[PDB]
Amino acid sequence: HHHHHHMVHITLDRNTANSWLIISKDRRQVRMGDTHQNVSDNKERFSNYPMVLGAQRFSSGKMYWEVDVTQKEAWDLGVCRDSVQRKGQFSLSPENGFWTIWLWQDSYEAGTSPQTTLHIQVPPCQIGIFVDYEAGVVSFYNITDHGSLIYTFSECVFAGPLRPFFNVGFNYSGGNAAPLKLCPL
Ligand SMILES: CNC(=O)c1ccc(S(N)(=O)=O)cc1
Repeated sequence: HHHHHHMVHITLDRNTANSWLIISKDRRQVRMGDTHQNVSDNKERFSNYPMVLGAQRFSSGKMYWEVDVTQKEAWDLGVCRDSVQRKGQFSLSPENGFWTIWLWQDSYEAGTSPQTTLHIQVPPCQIGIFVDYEAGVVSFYNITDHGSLIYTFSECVFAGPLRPFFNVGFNYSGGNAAPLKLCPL
């Protein structure tokens, strides 16, 4: 892919974070804390899952960013509507306003309804995410494997402004404490 030149500087929005997340000073890294993090509750925070949004909102154009997932066992990445549900249980699907992939139990899957099996030969340490708003496309690239395509959502019905979306995952196993990091341009 030649999407690198639509690179955007993404930062995390503290106010949307689950109350157990720890966002770095530079707002470029997030990890699961071992407790509640001593913040007030608000209507933006994801309550049920270790999720956070980017601060940036996109309503046009082409955008590209990269995320480091080194040594994590579980995570979700992609984009979502600004108006997605924050409280209670929900599935990651385009019907609910999410365009995402994930790692879970040693398999990679795209967040379609129902979920789609991904075929990745080289486990990624960094993921590239490309959004073309006008085309209705969200694509995922394996930066560890020379940028190889992972998955393309096409004919997307965004139906609103988009935000970068992150889930660091739970750490029941003790093997999933590592952060998500936004990689430098
Ligand atoms: C409301 N959150 C929880 O009940 C919760 C919070 C943290 C964990 S972990 N991943 O073991 O650190 C599990 C569950």
